[PDB]
Amino acid sequence: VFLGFLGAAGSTMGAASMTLTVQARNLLSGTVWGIKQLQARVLAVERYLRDQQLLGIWGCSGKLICCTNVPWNSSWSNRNLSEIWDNMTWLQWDKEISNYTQIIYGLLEESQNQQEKNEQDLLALD
Amino acid sequence: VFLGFLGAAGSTMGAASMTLTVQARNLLSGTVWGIKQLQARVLAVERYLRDQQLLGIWGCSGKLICCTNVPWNSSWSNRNLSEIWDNMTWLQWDKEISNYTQIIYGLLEESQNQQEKNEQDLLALD
Amino acid sequence: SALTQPASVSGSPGQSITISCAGSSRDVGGFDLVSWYQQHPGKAPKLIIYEVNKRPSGISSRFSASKSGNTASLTISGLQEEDEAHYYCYSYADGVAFGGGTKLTVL
Amino acid sequence: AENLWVTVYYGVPVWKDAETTLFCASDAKAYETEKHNVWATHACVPTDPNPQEIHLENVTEEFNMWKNNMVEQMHTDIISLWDQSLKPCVKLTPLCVTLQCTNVTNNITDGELKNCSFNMTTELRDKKQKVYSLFYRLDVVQINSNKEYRLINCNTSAITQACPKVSFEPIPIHYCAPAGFAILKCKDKKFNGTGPCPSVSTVQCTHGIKPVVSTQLLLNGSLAEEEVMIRSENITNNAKNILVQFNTPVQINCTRPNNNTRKSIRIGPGQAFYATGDIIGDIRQAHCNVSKATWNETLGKVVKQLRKHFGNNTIIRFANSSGGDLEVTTHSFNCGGEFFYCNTSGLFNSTWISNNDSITLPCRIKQIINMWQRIGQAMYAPPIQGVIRCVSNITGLILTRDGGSTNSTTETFRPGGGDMRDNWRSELYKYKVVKIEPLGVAPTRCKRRV
Amino acid sequence: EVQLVESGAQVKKPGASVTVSCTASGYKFTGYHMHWVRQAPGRGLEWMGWINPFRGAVKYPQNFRGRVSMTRDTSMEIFYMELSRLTSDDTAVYYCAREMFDSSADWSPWRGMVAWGQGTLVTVS
Repeated sequence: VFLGFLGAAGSTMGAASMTLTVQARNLLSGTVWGIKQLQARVLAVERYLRDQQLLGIWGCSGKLICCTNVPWNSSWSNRNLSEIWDNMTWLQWDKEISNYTQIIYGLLEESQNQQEKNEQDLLALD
Repeated sequence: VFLGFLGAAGSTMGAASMTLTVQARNLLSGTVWGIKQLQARVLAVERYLRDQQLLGIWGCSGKLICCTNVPWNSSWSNRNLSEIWDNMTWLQWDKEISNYTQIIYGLLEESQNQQEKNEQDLLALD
Repeated sequence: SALTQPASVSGSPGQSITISCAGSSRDVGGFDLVSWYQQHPGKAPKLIIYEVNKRPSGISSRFSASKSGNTASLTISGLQEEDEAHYYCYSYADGVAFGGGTKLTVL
Repeated sequence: AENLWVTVYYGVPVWKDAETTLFCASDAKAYETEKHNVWATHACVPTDPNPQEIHLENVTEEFNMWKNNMVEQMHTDIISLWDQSLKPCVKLTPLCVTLQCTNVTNNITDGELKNCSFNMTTELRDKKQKVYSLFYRLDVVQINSNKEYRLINCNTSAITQACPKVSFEPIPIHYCAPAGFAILKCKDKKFNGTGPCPSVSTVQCTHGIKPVVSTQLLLNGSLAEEEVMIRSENITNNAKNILVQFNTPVQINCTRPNNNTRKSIRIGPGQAFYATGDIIGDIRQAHCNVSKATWNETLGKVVKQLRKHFGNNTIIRFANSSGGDLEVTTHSFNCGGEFFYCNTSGLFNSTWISNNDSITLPCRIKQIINMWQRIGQAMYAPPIQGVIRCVSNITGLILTRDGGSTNSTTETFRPGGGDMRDNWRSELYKYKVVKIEPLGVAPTRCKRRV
Repeated sequence: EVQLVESGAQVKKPGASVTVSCTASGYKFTGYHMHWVRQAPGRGLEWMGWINPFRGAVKYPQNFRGRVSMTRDTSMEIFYMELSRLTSDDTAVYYCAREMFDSSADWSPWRGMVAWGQGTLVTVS
């Protein structure tokens, strides 16, 4: 099923991790008054670059799917997996991270890849 | 031999695709009148980062030369590997691919990595 | 002028006309840069066709002419009493020469 | 085994044409000429210390000067930078007060200029000032007894005087391109413009081009190679501007032998008008001496490049300009700050068939010009103190033909044309803007993973 | 709208010259080539000449060089034109005419007669 750009904004997260690339197209979409567009395409990379840097440091590097090694410590929004990926959409669950989404990422870039990329040359000295 | 930049234009495809680490070194490096150069470089990285995303929202993740699993359909100037790859020049070979390079990438993110890296997901959640 | 255009042409309302326009190896037969005009008897002249046969935006498409070999010609479809006027031929040649001219009238 | 796949490469030698914004670069030194905006050097990037060149092995590539849309970009760029060297200087619309004139303080031997007194508002709003200046017969006009005059823009336009600080000598500039575009350069020498070139080459930026304000004669430009190449977009339409590129340059050593007095007048506050004072004693005229020998040889350098356009045995004739404005009948070029329109009547005059001295070119002088054909924006050039002189290499010609005349007896050839996007294009012929497409597909026998 | 305003009747005598006008008042002057065209009472027309109003590049057929002098006024926007060595045959009317593809940068042509004036009738003995 292919229902266009942002076509799956509010269906099940399983049916919402489908179109991971159409939303990766219009993040870059390519006197005076010329100022009206020059300050607009400047903020296209700004919505892309923020994630190019984040995913690069991580185990993502590339885009789309990317597993991570962070325990969802149950003090966070502890839920059943069905109560996450089966009964909710992107909106209904990114709501739940918001209470702790400022806490999750003292880890992905700060406790994972700060240390999990310096045992790559204490191990790799063989 | 480090000739220079792009001498292999009327030269064979391999001798062209040989120096894969030469053309990517000097592109960023490191009132009025001060505005025509300003409107040139911010539209010289929105397109560059449009590429930085595409090498990540496919499966390649890395940089340089990636191969594909796509039918190079026979209608696209089919000579042998040795009559295309080991014979022709990007002056004499690019003269034959042009008229139908728009059909090849009506797919490069559609029915593959959009659904492919999601096949990684419906897999890795159960 | 350097293009032999005939004497006369006359008819009844509704008919159509043909007017020849012949030169030598230099004029109409030598170059593809011709045009024809209309002069209603006593005001500003008007262009109807330029370059063999390409109409300008506005002319009613009963008019159409051409250049073939050496004798340029023209054709007006369905003559009205509105078409009763004088007609010429142009052709850039070295500088500019012309066609003699031929008038269209109601019999 | 044989089922060919698609393979992805990067950095390929492929291009298509596309127009977008180029930009400037004029050394790390030209930004130090001061004078408040000499042309446009302001925040432009300094130029690289060593420019190299690459010759494309086997490339056969199309080149042109006509629809090369940089011919429109550069003219539009040179237009609006002219205001930026103007808008913080001195405007002078009150100079449309009437001047009481008379033939100058002379001992005759003639006048072409007058001794014109008039009143004017000075620093203090209440005080009025007596002062007379000297103007050329082009800067003023009588309106309809002795004769009284007005300034010439007054019946049409406003007018602004530039700053005498700003100097006006042609200074080189490199045109630039960023990440995705470049400029081509076909290294043919016997290059008649149209077609693929045998040994195509390329550059990232252009050489040094000077925006020489000139009709007819190109100066401070670029030479030709081998035979003096005759160039044109279209040699049939006598309305088109035809551009010749010389190989052997000619010395112009123009002179204005009149130690000129610069009288600065206070009519501000702060601002100033610059009048013409006394010329010392003897009375002489502005010319432009040209080596007679150099012209006669360079005539054959291009006339024998006309027998290659009609006949291994033929005849060629000349005559002075058919008419029009000074900009199409006279060689106009900047000399000092004031302008020199030089008489092209005495050059186009000879007759060719088959088997140490110097002439001089009379030159009128103008200080108020309506250049760019902008009805509303004329200017005044603050006069140059002292004798003016300008040496330069004569480089090219803007000229036209006649019609059919008598078919193939011969043909008269005169100067004319003028247009300012084709004075520029006399130095834009060997370039064309290209968009670079870097992604390339090939069919190799390898396939990737799932 | 635009227009080509022409002078009224200006009868003149042989061995001399005459001035005929085409005032411009509505379109861009300099970039639009313009021709003078002659029409005799009941006879064939003669193409006279033309001008590049941007600084006035004029041309003639060799027919009338030494006779004709042809020009314009840039800011007052008009075409004057004169033909010397008058003879009684010159009794005619006149019309200014423009070309098709005119612009600012890239030129051509020399054809496509669109514009016509009011017919300035002069008379010669």
